[PDB]
Amino acid sequence: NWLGGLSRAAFPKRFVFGTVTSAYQVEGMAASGGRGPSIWDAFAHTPGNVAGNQNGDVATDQYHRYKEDVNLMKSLNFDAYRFSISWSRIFPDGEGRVNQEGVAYYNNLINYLLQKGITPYVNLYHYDLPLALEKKYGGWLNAKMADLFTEYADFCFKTFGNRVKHWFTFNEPRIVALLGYDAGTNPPKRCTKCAAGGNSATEPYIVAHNFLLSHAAAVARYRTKYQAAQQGKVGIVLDFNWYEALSNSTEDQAAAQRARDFHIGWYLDPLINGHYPQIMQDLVKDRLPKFTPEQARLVKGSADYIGINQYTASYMKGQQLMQQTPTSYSADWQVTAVFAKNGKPIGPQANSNWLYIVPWGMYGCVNYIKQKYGNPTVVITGNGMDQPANLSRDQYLRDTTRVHFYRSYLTQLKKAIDEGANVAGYFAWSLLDNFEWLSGYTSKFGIVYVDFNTLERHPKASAYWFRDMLKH
Ligand SMILES: OC[C@H]1O[C@@H](O[C@H]2[C@H](O)[C@@H](O)[C@H](O[C@H]3[C@H](O)[C@@H](O)[C@H](O[C@H]4[C@H](O)[C@@H](O)[C@H](O)O[C@@H]4CO)O[C@@H]3CO)O[C@@H]2CO)[C@H](O)[C@@H](O)[C@@H]1O
Ligand SMILES: OC[C@H]1O[C@@H](O[C@H]2[C@H](O)[C@@H](O)[C@H](O[C@H]3[C@H](O)[C@@H](O)[C@H](O[C@H]4[C@H](O)[C@@H](O)[C@H](O)O[C@@H]4CO)O[C@@H]3CO)O[C@@H]2CO)[C@H](O)[C@@H](O)[C@@H]1O
Ligand SMILES: [Zn+2]
Repeated sequence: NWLGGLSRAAFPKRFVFGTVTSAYQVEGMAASGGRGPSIWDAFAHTPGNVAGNQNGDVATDQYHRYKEDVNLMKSLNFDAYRFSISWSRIFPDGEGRVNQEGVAYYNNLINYLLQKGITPYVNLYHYDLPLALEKKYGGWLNAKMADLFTEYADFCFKTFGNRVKHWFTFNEPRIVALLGYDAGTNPPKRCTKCAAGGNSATEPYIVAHNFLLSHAAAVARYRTKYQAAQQGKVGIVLDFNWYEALSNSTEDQAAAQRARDFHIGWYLDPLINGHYPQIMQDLVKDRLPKFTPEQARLVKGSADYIGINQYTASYMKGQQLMQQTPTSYSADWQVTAVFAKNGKPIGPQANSNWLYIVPWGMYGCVNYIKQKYGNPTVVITGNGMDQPANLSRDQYLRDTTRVHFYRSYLTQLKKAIDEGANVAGYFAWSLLDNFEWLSGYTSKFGIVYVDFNTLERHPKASAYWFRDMLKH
C-alpha cells in the first residue's frame, strides 16, 4: 500500500506528529509590524548572497495567513507545529524595548493553534540573530550572548509559557558555526580568507561553546524561575547526518566514529556527559574552549529532549592521524566523505546537492544516539527533501519522490523505535515551500506547494499521504 503499513498504530501511544517552519523562512513582514532587522535581513539584501537576489521580506506571508496554514495542518491530521519566534520581532534591538505588535502576533498564533488542537513546539532561535546584537557585541563570538539570550528567553517564558509547554533554545548551532565562521558562506560571513574577518580554525569552536553556555543559562533560568508553575520542557535542535565506515577496516571505522564525534558529539557529549568528545580534545587541543567544572555541571543534563534534524548519510574513509597545522574545523576531522561504495551511489540526490536520499541513515542516527548516550528522549525535529525550481504547479503537486522519501524514512524510524529507541515525536520539514536560505525560492521542501507569485497554498500528494497516515 502507498502507506506501506504505516499509521498511528505503527508508532508508540501518544507519539507526536507535526510539521516545521522557521520565522525568517515563512513569516514575511520582515521590515513591518515593528520587527527589527536580523543578520539574515542584511545578508539577503546584499546583491549576490542569495539565489536571484531573493530575500524573506514577504516569504510565504504566514504573518497574515497563519489561520489558513493552521487550518491546513489540522485538516492534514498533524498534532503539533514546530515554529520559531523571531528575536528581532520581539526585541527589535535584541535587548531593551519590547515590540508589542510582535508579541501580539505570537500570542495570536499560539492561541489559534491551541484553539485548533495543535500543540505548539517553539524554537527561540533559528539563525536570525538581531542585527543590533551582531554590531554591538560581535554576536556568538561574545560570551555575553549567554546573558543576552537568557533575558530574551526569560521574556518568552514569562509571556507565552503558561500556554507553550515544549520549547527549544537553538536550531543547529553546528551549521551556524560551520557556515557562519568556518566556510564563511552564511552570516556573519567570517572565515580565514573572508572580507568580514575571521579564523576558520578557532571561531567555530568559540561559537559552539557560546551556544552551549547560552543554552545552559536559559535552561537554568527556566528551571529555577518558571518550571514549577508552568511544568513545560526545554530542549535543543541538532543536525545529524549519518556516517557509515566505507569499509570494515580499522582506519575507516575510526574515521566514521571521528566524524560522528565532530558532527553530533560536539554538542551531545557536553549535553549528556558534561565534556567535549575525547577525540576533539585530543585533536583540537588549545583551540577547543574548556568548560569550568561549574559550567560543565550547568550544561550537563540541560536538555529535556534532543531534537534531531535528520536528512542524509555518507560513507567515511580514514587515513593515518597526523600532526598538521590547523586550518579549519572542517579539516580538523581528518576524514574523507565518500558517496559511493562498490561502484554504486549511496542514494540519489534531491534538489540540494548535499541531500542524498538514504533512508537507512535515519535508523543509523537514531540507533547510534540510543546506544551511545543512554537512550535520551529524542524528537525528530526536521526531515524532508526538496524539488527544484521552475516546475509547473501540477509537477510540484505530483511529488511521488517525496511520498517515497517519507514512507521509507519513517519505516526506518519505526525500525529504530521498535528496537527500543526513546523517540517521542517526528516533524516534517516543511509544512510549506519557503525561503531556503542561500537557495532562496529555488528549493521546494514543502508538503504544501506555495505559488510565490500569488501566495496560494496547494497541498501536494505528500500532504495527502500524511493526512491518510495520520487519521485518528
Ligand atoms: O484527493 C485530493 C487530492 O489527492 C491527491 O493525492 C492522492 C494520490 O495522488 C493518490 O495516489 C492517493 O490514492 C491512494 C488512496 O488515497 C488510498 O486510500 C489507497 O490506499 C489503499 C491501498 O492502495 C491498499 O494497498 C491498502 O490495502 O488499502 C488502502 C486503503 O483502502 O492508496 C492510493 C494510492 O495508490 O490518494 C491521494 C489523496 O486523495 C491527488 O494527487 C489529487 O489529484 C487530489 O486532488
Ligand atoms: O535544509 C532544509 C531545512 O532543514 C535544516 O537544514 C539544514 C540541514 O539540517 C543541514 O544538514 C544542512 O547542512 C548542509 C549545508 O547546508 C551545506 O552547506 C553543507 O555543504 C558542505 C558540502 O556538502 C561539502 O562538499 C563541503 O566540503 O562543505 C560544505 C560545508 O561548507 O552540507 C551540509 C550537510 O552535510 O544545512 C541545512 C540549512 O542550510 C534547517 O533547520 C532549515 O532551516 C532548512 O530549511
Ligand atoms: Zn500579507
